[PDB]
Amino acid sequence: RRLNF
Amino acid sequence: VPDYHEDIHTYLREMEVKCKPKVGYMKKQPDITNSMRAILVDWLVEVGEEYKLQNETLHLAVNYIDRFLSSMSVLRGKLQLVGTAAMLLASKFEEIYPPEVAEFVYITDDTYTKKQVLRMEHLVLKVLTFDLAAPTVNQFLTQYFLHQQPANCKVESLAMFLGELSLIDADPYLKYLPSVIAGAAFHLALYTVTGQSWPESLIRKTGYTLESLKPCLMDLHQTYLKAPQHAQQSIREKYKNSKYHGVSLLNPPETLNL
Amino acid sequence: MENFQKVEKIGEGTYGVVYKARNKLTGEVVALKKIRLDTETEGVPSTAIREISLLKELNHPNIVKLLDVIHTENKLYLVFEFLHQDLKKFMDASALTGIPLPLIKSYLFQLLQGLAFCHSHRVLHRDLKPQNLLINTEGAIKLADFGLARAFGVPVRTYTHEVVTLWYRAPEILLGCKYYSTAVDIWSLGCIFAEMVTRRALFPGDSEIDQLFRIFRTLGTPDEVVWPGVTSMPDYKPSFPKWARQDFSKVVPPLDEDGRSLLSQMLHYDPNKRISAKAALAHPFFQDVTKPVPHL
Repeated sequence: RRLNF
Repeated sequence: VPDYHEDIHTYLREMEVKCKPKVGYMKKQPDITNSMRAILVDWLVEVGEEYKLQNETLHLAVNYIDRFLSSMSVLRGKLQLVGTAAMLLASKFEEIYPPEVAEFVYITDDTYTKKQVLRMEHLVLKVLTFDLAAPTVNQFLTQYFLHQQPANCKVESLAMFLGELSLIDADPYLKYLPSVIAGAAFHLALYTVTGQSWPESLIRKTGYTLESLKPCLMDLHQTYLKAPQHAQQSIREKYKNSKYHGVSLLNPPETLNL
Repeated sequence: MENFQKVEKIGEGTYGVVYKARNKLTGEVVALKKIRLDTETEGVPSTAIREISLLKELNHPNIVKLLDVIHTENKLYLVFEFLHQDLKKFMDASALTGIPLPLIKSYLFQLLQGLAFCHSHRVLHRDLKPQNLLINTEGAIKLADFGLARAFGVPVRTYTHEVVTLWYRAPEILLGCKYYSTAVDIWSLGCIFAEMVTRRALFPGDSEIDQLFRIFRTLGTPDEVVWPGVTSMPDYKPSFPKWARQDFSKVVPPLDEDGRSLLSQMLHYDPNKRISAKAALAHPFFQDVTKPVPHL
């Protein structure tokens, strides 16, 4: 998963 | 042989003071934030489940991160890259056969390249000066579990559970040493399963009184009570497994009886 | 690396091309473990991570000093104290006359001192063998090659298929134990002690099962009395032959009663009962210990 911050 | 038990504890106590992140490091970070750091750590728990990594690897990974982010400012775009490279390093130190690098690139949905993972690895070793043998809550718990009368697997799993939750939140938990969080967790998990208390065995071993533990313990109690409402939940899902006696079912005690 | 001249290669291992090198500024001679280091494929290998992190913490007269680490774009150089040969080479050379007894005692005393230090600093060596023990001309011996060394803050889960080296492998590994303990280092060190005395390997087996049987042939097949839990180990078989202890005195002839006591305690079957490095230092075999020099 690409992490949305 | 427990001929070294005491030396190893004492040594681990010495070494945990040298591997201590700065506490107010997050406040000095202009772009990243404790809430993003919970997201990362929570992610790394899921990575550990996917690749069936040891709990220690995860604990070591989070130590590397907190120390890294203590010297080095890091942008949100790149915080996952620090975490990925920390897990790889942890895996290299702690496990028998680490996941290939490719796998670590995969788990980020190719947001970073393999070269970037590998060259952040090498950057984490520079900043950490190869000081990877960091004591962790998991290590101190293991040492404490030898002093249980009797061995109780529910208490151990639940102590492991609580230890992990402490990784998620720097907000209270960076101020406490791995040995103290471990002492809080052992007591909390012991109190929760049997109603018992931090044993006098471990008061003399660690030199910690229940009362000296109480600040960290209260914090850990709040986290346990709030755990179902917590934005991050990879750890609860983990310890829902029968591998762990589903201790993350067990109902937290609403009071500590201090 | 500006300030190092390479002099010659003096062997390899993990990482490889271990060179003799001399510091052009200070004049010191060191060894240069140079690590190839896959710039795109794998990164820094697990053996470098372990060795460097563990040796940094281990400062002892009987453990090879890591003097520096040099971290460039595509190379990682390790700098150790120089030691001009290893025990294996020194045994082949001394095959015929024997390594003299006084020197064996010094060497085992020092190795025990190095091991005691590692173990007290929660570090298992894992791969103790005469190749990985280095000696200098002034009589010292040191633990080297920590690439398989592990931190046992948590117990160290063992390899399903052991990679480590048959002849110095403990019976608990052979029998599928879930975890290493300090004991496994003791067992190896005991085999090496025996080996120096007799000029040949104590248990030179040709497969995993031949290794076990060579141990069982000498020390006797273990039962629950000697070794609680053995019948419960994963790789234990009721079908194993039962041999009887042979005369320990005929297994290591040159050794006297103190030497045999110590060897038999380092070669105990039960990890729990096997002597630690610390306690082995108190043993009366070391009461007349000196520090002779070798003829290399």
